Amino acid sequence: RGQVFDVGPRYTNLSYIGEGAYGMVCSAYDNVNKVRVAIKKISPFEHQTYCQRTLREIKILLRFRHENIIGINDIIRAPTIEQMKDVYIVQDLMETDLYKLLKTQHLSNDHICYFLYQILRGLKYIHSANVLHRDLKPSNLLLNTTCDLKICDFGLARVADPDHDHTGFLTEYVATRWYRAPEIMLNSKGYTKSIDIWSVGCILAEMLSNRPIFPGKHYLDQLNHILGILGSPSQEDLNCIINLKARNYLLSLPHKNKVPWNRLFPNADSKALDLLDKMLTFNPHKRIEVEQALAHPYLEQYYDPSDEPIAEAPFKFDMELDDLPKEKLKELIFEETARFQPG
Ligand SMILES: O=c1ccoc2cc(O)cc(O)c12
Repeated sequence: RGQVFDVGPRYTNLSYIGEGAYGMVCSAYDNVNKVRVAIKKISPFEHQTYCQRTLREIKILLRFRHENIIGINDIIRAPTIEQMKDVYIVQDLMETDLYKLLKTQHLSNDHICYFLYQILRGLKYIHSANVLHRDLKPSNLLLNTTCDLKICDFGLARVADPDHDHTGFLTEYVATRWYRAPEIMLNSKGYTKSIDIWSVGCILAEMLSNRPIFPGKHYLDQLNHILGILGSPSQEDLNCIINLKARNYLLSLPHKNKVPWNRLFPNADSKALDLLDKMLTFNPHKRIEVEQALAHPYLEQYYDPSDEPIAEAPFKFDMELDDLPKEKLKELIFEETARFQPG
């Protein structure tokens, strides 16, 4: 989605950055703030899925205000719904992301520590709003040249719903395979906060070695990669999987002993590995919570709960947007973007 790039007179001296899952991304000079910013041209109005994700992201990002979550500084669009055919989203310029950094750069322990702190600080706010991100991974963590980290891509986000999380074995799932918690493949729809903690643990492992820890090649391969490192689940953890197809799949597998974290990550700080172990815990009920992770000894130099804000306005709104005709989705996008119009 990119050809014309008409961002009015405020933004000039445009440079192409790339394509995304919505359209085209450029940098531009903000003649009001006198800084270079990122601008995304979104052309979603042809497909239900793009419109749903666009509405979801705009609604969430306009409600959230946090240093470790990307914000929206401005939205440019036509003054009427009839003329609205693109939407331009203006954001702070972030020169890289963790995916790109990990392909070429070794991270010092101090950087791993700082990045993890920022991820968890942002996630604390998201979770305090009763929101689940559900697609945390290196490419959804933006960084600027001073190492400020901001979480992005709320296209798969949902309101937490633990009472309706249960599903059968092998239920289809959308979020990126390598960062899926084991329970997704067994009995979970990904409607609890523990699914995001698993993804952070995978990101931590990837920061330690520059390689994905569980690079499954297919849906069930993801689970087998996890079990190849964690070892076979204990009787106690298996008794928490009540659905027979999932239980009996696990019981059919050969016994595997746990691979020690220090053999996988021989150069890692021992406190980092202790926290990694608690994030990559098989049983989601025993898995560490975001605030316990912030309080872990590994992060003691940064931990400051009074400087780790929570949301004022937790979500009870609709982020499913599934039973809405495209006409109403377009109208809702128009209404959500109205605050940036001169009027
Ligand atoms: O460079 C970027 C590439 C894609 O997504 C972004 C999102 C932002 O909010 C800020 C950015 O600079 C980028």
